[PDB]
Amino acid sequence: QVQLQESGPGLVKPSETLSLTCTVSGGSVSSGGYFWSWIRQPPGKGLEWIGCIYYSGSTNYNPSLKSRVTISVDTSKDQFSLKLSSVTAADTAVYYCARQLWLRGRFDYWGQGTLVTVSSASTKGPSVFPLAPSSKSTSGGTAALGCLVKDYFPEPVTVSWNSGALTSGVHTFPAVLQSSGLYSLSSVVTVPSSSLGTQTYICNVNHKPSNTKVDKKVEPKSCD
Amino acid sequence: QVQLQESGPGLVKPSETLSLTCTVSGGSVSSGGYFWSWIRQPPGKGLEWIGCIYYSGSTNYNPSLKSRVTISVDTSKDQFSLKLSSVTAADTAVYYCARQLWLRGRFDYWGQGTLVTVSSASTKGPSVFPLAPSSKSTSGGTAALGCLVKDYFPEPVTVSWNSGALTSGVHTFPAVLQSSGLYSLSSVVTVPSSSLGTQTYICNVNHKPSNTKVDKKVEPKSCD
Amino acid sequence: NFMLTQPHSVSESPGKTVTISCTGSSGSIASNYVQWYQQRPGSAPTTVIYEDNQRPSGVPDRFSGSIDSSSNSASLTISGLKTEDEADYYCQSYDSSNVVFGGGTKLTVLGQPKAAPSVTLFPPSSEELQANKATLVCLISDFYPGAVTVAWKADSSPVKAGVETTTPSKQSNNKYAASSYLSLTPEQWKSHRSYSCQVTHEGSTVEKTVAPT
Amino acid sequence: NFMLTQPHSVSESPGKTVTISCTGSSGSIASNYVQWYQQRPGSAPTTVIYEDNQRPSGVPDRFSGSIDSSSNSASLTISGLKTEDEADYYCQSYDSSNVVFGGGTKLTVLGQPKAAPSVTLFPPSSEELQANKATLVCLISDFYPGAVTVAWKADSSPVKAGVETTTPSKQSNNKYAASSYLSLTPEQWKSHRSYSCQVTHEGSTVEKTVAPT
Amino acid sequence: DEVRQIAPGQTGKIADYNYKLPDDFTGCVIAWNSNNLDSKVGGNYNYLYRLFRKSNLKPFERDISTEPLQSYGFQPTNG
Repeated sequence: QVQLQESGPGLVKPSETLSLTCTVSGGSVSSGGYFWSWIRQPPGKGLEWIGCIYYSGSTNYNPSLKSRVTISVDTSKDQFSLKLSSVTAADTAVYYCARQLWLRGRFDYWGQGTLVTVSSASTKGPSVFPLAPSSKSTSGGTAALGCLVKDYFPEPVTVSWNSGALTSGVHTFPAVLQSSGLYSLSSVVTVPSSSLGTQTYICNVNHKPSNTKVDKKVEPKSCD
Repeated sequence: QVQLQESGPGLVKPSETLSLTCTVSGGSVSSGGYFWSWIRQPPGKGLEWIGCIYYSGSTNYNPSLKSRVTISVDTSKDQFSLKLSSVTAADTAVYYCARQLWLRGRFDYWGQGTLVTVSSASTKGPSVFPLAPSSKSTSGGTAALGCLVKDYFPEPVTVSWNSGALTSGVHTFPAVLQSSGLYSLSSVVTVPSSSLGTQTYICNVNHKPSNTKVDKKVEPKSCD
Repeated sequence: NFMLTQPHSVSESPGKTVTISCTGSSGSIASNYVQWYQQRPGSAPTTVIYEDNQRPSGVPDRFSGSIDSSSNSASLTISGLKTEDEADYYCQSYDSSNVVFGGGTKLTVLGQPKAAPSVTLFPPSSEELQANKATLVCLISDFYPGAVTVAWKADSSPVKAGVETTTPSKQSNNKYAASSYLSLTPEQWKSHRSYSCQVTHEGSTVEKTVAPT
Repeated sequence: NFMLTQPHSVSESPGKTVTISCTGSSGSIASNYVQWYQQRPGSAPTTVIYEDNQRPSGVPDRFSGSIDSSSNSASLTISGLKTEDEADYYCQSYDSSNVVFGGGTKLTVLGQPKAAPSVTLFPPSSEELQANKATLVCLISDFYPGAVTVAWKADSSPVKAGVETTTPSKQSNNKYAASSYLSLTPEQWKSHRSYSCQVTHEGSTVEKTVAPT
Repeated sequence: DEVRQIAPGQTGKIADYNYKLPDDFTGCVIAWNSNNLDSKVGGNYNYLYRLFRKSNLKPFERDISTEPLQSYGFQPTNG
């Protein structure tokens, strides 16, 4: 059959230009006489239509989004791209590219939704701090250790333990808004205290927006 | 019975405070246990509810207009006033004050609607020029004469002939945008040419925005 | 997030029966009182019905309303339309301490002869010339249809720069009115020997001319 | 100015019948094709019906749609509900040159065991202190119900400035877990003799303490 | 207001007196707005319609009996 895949960055700054490209595999753009469009959906809100295109220069746009949508089709690369201008804080939505069998009817297939939102200027790399276990950090035969992800922007970050080898007892907590713009979270794993001084535990925090693969080793606290 | 009359300046500048006062004649604000409200209506659009007040401190506002409406009631002067903050160019509407016999019901009496204007945070006086009739300005037994209202800002102007004594044949034309910001219009009256040199025609152009009143006499053209 | 859905334009010949709807979005229409207002253009709105079945003292009996709570709509029925019925209609709600009005329904229809496009011209005044300004005013009045094209003429040369015209507007004598303005410098007004305004209306052309005298 | 009106929340027990409405504002609902998309949370939308009576190949027979042009409403009828129907249904009317999607309708049908609030504490690291920051992290995990109140303490005085906490979240243990963060300056961390985090859960209080060592 | 009346399975004023739609209707109806050409300003009354009929009519049949005919109210300045 045919399938549509989106690409491009998941981030854009306010008052900038958005570049989202949706590619076509298993089919041809020009043949068949069908249509393309872009459909966005904010989290917790209904679907919103942006604009529709033909493989020729025929275009039509939402009057709410009029004079801000620039969509172009290149047949040689077998894809179509949409450009959005003057993006704001209210444009955080999940974008979908879909094939239009009937222009005034329905869409046969929907591509997977990329979380393309706006990203404020507060963008900064994360600051990973180890969480050293101690005698007061354990309750019984098991202890806890982890790493703190503080002062980063934007969502999300992926934290893995021992390159994904340690999954049991690993808890990932959702981020919360700090007092000044940024977020903070942590990821911890419950481990018996017998292997505290004999096993090495390292937290792998990845921040794809700010290209940050900080690896921090977790050790028991040393009194100074 | 009771009646409602509004006052205050029609002109309002962007990003400052509006001041509209509605007075009560033939009744008392406190007695009767009724309600007061302000309802605005844009030209060509539906009625919009702003807020309602009691003669005590009870207030409720539209969520679209929330944190922008400040309405106060003074019983000593037997009136109530509303203050609007951070007004933009989309707030051009005809404001009405109405007595509320029933809060969730209807308004029995509606006051006369005052027209406001907010365009560009600028204010320029009009330039009234006479339109002298001549032999080429008449077609048959009747002639035409008037005055030109040019380079004024902002809307509107009221033009009357002989302090409103002449109404037959008087045509008021809508204003159009000029090449540079300002507007222009004219008002003319059709009269038989027999009374051209025996009667005096004076145009009364009033401009409450730019607080400029101008009376210009209309006379037949003298060749020089 | 409760809004009242009202048809934008409803037209019916006089003497017949028409129904005006008012549909609620989220809250049920029978929950709160629905009130209709009949507002003349350039005039304050007036209550035409209230309590969904009660008519005020003074309005005719034809203004009757009905409520169908199954479809969440408020229906206003008008029987025997007249000339004065041509007005905007808005339905009012209360929701929860937030009065919400309707979209707005106006009576549209209620046969129009043509008229001759009388054209008058005036030269710029001497007072305007003393202010280093000059403006020619061309007027089109008492005409029908309201579709005219204006073309200024400086001697035999047409002018497009500084030309400002007004859209046709209906008059009191059931005709249309229009205007045209030509802003000029004082040197340009005396540069040309004469200025002419040509008005085209239904093929026929009415031409007037002025000269600096 | 054509907008589709859809109820925000619809809930019905499984095995029964339910009607989902979609009312058009200005244009009649029978003028243009109305389509419903069934979208799972965190997944791409999928067409569940089209042409107002036509089912796609693959969906069951229960997804039936009807059009009531008199009331300007599109009705989608579902019979025999079950678990996987918990999705979002948007009524879609592209009309002409513009898809108007509906607001959407979700589904709500209905074992978390009670547990003890295990609490762990860590002091700020030396690397954070070298980077002129200090943060105390309080963690609450393996508990139920997910309604806990955190209260930081500096020896004996409660601390509220810089306190950031996380809402309880679901995990694989069928219990809840939360977090609490206390941002501090390096001098404030060493000013007090000890810092403790107190967690209140179902009346019982579990308190851990840390000291600068 | 009568574009919704062109459908099988309802009774009105035009769909039963001018052109009936049967149950086995595989037609494909198209309508659009061209009010700038067919609506002369001031009231265009060239087209007519039938309002009164003695009884029902078989579908796909034309009724031209003048023994009920009323004018329109078309005007390009409406909504």
